[PDB]
Amino acid sequence: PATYEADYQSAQANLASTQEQAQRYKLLVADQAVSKQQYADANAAYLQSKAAVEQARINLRYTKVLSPISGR
Amino acid sequence: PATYEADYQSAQANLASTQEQAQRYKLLVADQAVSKQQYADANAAYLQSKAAVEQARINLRYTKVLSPISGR
Repeated sequence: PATYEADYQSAQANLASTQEQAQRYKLLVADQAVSKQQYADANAAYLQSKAAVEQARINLRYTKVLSPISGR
Repeated sequence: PATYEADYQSAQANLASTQEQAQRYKLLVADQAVSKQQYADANAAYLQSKAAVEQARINLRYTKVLSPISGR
């Protein structure tokens, strides 16, 4: 898992970033401080990130092959 | 007064502009959405304009030489 682990954290880094970006453009909407059409692209990236992380997470997990049943 | 009148209106135009700029940046520095150094500059210009306008107004007014006393 050297890599899957790398990607998974490389991702989370990203999400943590875009997620802040979004949340900020949000509160800053009710001030024109952030247009409605921008808090769109920002929330766009945020959703993509959130998706990448879930995929990375999924792959990393498959890295540890588990046994489906109890037996021999 | 062709010119004094021109300058005065040339000024007022300016003030109306910078004034808006200021009033706006104010509510935007109140959201960290704008540098603190910037809003300062904006209110700087606004003040300069307001000053310019007053001087223009004064000069225009002197364009009409009135009589100080009643007499002959």
